[PDB]
Amino acid sequence: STIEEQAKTFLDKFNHEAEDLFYQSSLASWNYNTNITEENVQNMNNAGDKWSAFLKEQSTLAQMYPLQEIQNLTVKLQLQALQQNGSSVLSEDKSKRLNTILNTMSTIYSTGKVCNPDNPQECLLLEPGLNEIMANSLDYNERLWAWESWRSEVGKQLRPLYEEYVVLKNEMARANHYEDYGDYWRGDYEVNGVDGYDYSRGQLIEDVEHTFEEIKPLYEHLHAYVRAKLMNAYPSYISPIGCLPAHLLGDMWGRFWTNLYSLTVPFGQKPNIDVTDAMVDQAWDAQRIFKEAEKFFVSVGLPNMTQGFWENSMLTDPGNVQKAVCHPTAWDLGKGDFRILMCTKVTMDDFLTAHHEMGHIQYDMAYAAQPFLLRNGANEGFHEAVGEIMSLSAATPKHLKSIGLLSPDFQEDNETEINFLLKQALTIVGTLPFTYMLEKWRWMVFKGEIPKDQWMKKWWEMKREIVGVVEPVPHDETYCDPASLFHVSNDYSFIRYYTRTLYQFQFQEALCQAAKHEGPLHKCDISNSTEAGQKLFNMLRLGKSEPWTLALENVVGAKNMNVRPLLNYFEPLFTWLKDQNKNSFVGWSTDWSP
Amino acid sequence: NLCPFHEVFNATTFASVYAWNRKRISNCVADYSVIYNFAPFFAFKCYGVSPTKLNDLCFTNVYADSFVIRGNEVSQIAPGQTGNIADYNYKLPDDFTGCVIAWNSNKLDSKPSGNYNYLYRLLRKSKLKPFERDISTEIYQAGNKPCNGVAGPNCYSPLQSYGFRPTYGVGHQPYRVVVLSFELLHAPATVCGPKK
Ligand SMILES: *[C@@H]1O[C@H](CO)[C@@H](O)[C@H](O)[C@H]1NC(C)=O
Ligand SMILES: *[C@@H]1O[C@H](CO)[C@@H](O)[C@H](O)[C@H]1NC(C)=O
Ligand SMILES: *[C@@H]1O[C@H](CO)[C@@H](O)[C@H](O)[C@H]1NC(C)=O
Ligand SMILES: *[C@@H]1O[C@H](CO)[C@@H](O)[C@H](O)[C@H]1NC(C)=O
Repeated sequence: STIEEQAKTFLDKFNHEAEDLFYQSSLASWNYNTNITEENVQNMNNAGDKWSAFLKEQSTLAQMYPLQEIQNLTVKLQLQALQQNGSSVLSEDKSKRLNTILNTMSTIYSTGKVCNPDNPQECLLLEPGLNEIMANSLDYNERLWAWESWRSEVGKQLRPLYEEYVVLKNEMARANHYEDYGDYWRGDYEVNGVDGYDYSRGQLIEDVEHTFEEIKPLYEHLHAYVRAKLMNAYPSYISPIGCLPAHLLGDMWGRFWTNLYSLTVPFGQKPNIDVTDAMVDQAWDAQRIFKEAEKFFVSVGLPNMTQGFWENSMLTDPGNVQKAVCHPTAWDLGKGDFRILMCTKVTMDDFLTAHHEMGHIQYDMAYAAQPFLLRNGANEGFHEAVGEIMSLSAATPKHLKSIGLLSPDFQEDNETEINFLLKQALTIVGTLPFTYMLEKWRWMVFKGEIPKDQWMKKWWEMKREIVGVVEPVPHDETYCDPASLFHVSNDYSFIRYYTRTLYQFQFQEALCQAAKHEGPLHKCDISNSTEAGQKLFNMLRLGKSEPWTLALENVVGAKNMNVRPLLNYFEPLFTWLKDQNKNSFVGWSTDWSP
Repeated sequence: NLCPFHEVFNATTFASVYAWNRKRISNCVADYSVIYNFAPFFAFKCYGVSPTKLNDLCFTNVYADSFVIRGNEVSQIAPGQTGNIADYNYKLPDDFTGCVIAWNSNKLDSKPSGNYNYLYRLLRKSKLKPFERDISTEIYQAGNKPCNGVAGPNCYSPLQSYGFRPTYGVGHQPYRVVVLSFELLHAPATVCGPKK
């Protein structure tokens, strides 16, 4: 009985009560999310405590089979996933302190309410109020007030906890045989053992920087166009030669530029594409939406879904009788149970999100044959990229005309193409510099080579050079501006949104080439292409067994992120921008002084 | 004389796959039409015997093994398969003149709290042999150190449970399987089909 054989029999008695306990916990979470009561909260607490205790016990009984004495690769990956100490390396007091820090930060961010104007009677909260008044605001003074009000109260509470949180996380990562918490996070895009298909945790930084260097000129042109469009609407607020203000990007943190479309749309006289009217006058419901999504998937070639999916998934809100969060997510409860939880309205955006979550479900069903610890995407961007492939494909005018929402009388022109491409670039390209900036700042902070007394100083000097966003007012060191973000405050990796953007366009170009499609990449339809479906499924059914480097090559032919699929996707928009904004300055000045 | 072809198919409970129930049937009229009463039959493979010519032959003995497995483990109930059921729980010979019948039982079996009464063996020292039954629950020692009885690390009990919740998929739902294995020993046949 070799150590590898012992490892194979442990990870076969794990993969069996893990799956059972994970199904129990997932069912508890699902029934809570569909029915918010106190019994459901207690059931989640019990199931999660049992699952966590089982995971901890299984990890301590796995620390036995040494990795250097194992020659297999699947067993090696399973034991690597199971042997992660996590937060157990810290002392008891330090671990409880870190847990309290995380809980307090999450509660402060979720319950954060700014009441600066007038008396504290009038205060708004995140989803309807603050998001509504930041999304659609035409007042520079009001936008400045809201932005500086959140950045002041929330950041001043976050920073004293944030510094000690960073110290604790760095200590835990160092005890985990890593270099820092940034290295611990980057250790997900790591392949060690496979010849020809391998990766390093610094190679991720190098590749991300190189890809950003490649994408930069398109971002500069888009930024110049956005600045030119914003100056006309906002006189004397944006200098013709300077950078772009922080509070003017629709979102509170300027993550997405999608909401900056009313002041940016070039062809206002030309109406945008929208199928809501025909979709609502054709008597379409959530059942028909998901049936048409599954029709698209089976036309592509992927298998149809289980009968229990329809009878168990919650697709419509059951009135106000019971309370249920309707955030769209795809549930993989375990033993053959796939469910979709979303409040489906009859809208184009809800149709697209249904396609996105249905692609997530298809990915989940693809690798259901893999062992429990290998039932995930190859890296943490593969799932979102796979879903976004179908989300992009289902929104094409050709697919809409074939489906029936778009009348044949509508024609396709370069004007509508440019409109759609500009909206897509505002959604997608506009967030890549911000994501790279945020993750670079977090990596540098966790590295510790930079000092601590100029965190905000370096944050704002990196915002200007990388994103082109200038601080509207000076900020001292008492602020903790990056901690105002959901992922930064709640300890979430953010490079996944940069990686998924490249991966999705890689996949789209590969599948459009495999579908024998001729023409622009943005007018592509993977539907009715069994070859494209099979090519996608080849990578889709691998799960986490094969390295992401090989999984990428199995569908694309490359071995790392490539900007070129993005650039050929956005080439018509790039040419239009270059031809249009030639009379205006491109880029942001480095000599700006407020 | 009508022997329990109905009773083996229509039973309140079915034995686990690791310890299956085998019923020896003899001194009978065939009356195979009783089997076809159940409509939802998920599989009616008939290795070695035509599925319409059963009511013409005579066999010395007929064995009706019955057990409960998953939906995705029904494919392993066949001559020459491999997995965890076909080599540690229920192996059937390469020739296997007989029929395999399986239908879904997500209503009779299964329970929202978890039907843990149906167990299988996930670990055994050696592969099973055609029509062998291993009931012993000793502790499997997986390496280099005696378990010395009930034990925890590198030890590991052998029988694992299924759980069978009714919200499971189709390949994870309980599937009652009845396997008919006709024996053709060179003895006067006691089971025959009716004929005028
Ligand atoms: C949802 O919760 C309510 C709250 O009492 C209760 O009727 C039951 O637990 C659940 N009902 C349904 C229909 O899910
Ligand atoms: C690792 O073990 C599995 C057991 O199912 C086997 O399929 C696989 O081929 C092994 N790896 C290698 C590289 O042989
Ligand atoms: C799935 O789609 C196929 C189309 O090939 C259809 O025949 C089948 O009935 C569908 N099943 C369900 C459960 O929708
Ligand atoms: C796919 O093919 C079917 C049948 O040929 C057709 O009805 C449908 O409109 C096609 N869809 C697309 C997007 O080409």
